[PDB]
Amino acid sequence: GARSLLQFLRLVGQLKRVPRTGWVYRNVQRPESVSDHMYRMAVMAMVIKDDRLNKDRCVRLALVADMAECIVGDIAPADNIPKEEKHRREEEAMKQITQLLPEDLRKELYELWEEYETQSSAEAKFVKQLDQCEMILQASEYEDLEHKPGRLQDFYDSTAGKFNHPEIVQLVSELEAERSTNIAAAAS
Amino acid sequence: GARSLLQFLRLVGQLKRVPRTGWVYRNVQRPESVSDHMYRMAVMAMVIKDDRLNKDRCVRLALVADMAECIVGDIAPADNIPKEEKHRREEEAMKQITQLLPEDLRKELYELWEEYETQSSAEAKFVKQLDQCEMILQASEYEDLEHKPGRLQDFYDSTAGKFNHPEIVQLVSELEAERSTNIAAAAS
Ligand SMILES: [Mg+2]
Ligand SMILES: [Mg+2]
Ligand SMILES: [Mg+2]
Ligand SMILES: [Mg+2]
Ligand SMILES: [Mg+2]
Ligand SMILES: [Mg+2]
Ligand SMILES: [Mg+2]
Ligand SMILES: [Mg+2]
Ligand SMILES: [Mg+2]
Ligand SMILES: [Mg+2]
Repeated sequence: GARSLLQFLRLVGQLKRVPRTGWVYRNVQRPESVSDHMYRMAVMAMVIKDDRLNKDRCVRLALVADMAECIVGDIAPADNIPKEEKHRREEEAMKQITQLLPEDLRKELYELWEEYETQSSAEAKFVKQLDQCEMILQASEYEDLEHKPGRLQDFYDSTAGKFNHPEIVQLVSELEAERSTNIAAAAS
Repeated sequence: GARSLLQFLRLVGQLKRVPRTGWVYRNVQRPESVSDHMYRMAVMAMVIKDDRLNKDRCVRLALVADMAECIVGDIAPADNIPKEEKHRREEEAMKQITQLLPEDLRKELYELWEEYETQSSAEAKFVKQLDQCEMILQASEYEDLEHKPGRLQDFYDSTAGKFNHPEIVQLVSELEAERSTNIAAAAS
């Protein structure tokens, strides 16, 4: 609403200054931001084929997935925040965020978030897998940068059984194969 | 193409580690990444109304706009790279990047880039304004964080006359008004 839109964009801009917590807790130097994370998710929504999904909706879901974190921060499992409490803080943040927009936009964005957070669609479940896959890609990238192959194994373990999209699964298996030989190599 | 898609995503992931040069050259501490920049552009494509534009195309344009920088880096005017040379390096990078994708995706992304870089559509000119507006928003955000109002005036000056979209113009004028009084305030 001019002033309001500006305020909205300043809130979203805070995502640039939310470091992704899972890396912080592992002492990764200069960790990616939450917006870095969503950026690569959105691109993945563009380039990972699934001709059953509204891709346009997938992209938007990716750009809204973690948007609430501009206010709540990036909660990691090590924060031990109960599921219900995380949901509450997130809902409260999206309502602040989206009500700076006019009704049509407020509605569209709030429901975008609602769909991803509820995982109430095929698109949403796809984008969820993008999130997880982007995360383990990023873990291998930090292992490489650190020259400590295998150091971030806990991220890979955390995603056991969470991948069911055919295209994402072979991407993940390619990654893991490459990484496993990088690990066996460095052991000699 | 499994291995290729992975390679594509690793290239795009490099955008996380390209600091935006205009801030580096002004000694901004912990400057945003190029993907941070595109992230907020894409959101702006979603929330700044223009019911003459394919918004879906605008979002994608925003996500591809600076993608070539994962290879060429983020060139600033202070680098003094001739227009033609910048174009060449960019084209060469997109061709590397997009040919890791299958034909339909290679084509779609290459032409997305081609459209923004050529500014050959209304959508492209809109997204260009998003880029510039996002940039000056970010300059005010760094001025605030630094408690040095006005320090990044050169960014504002650099955008004189570049805004013609009605919604973006009042956003920009709101910003500048707010900033100008922040500046007059601090002077007392
Ligand atoms: Mg998250
Ligand atoms: Mg999170
Ligand atoms: Mg997050
Ligand atoms: Mg979280
Ligand atoms: Mg998370
Ligand atoms: Mg640029
Ligand atoms: Mg640039
Ligand atoms: Mg750039
Ligand atoms: Mg540039
Ligand atoms: Mg630039």
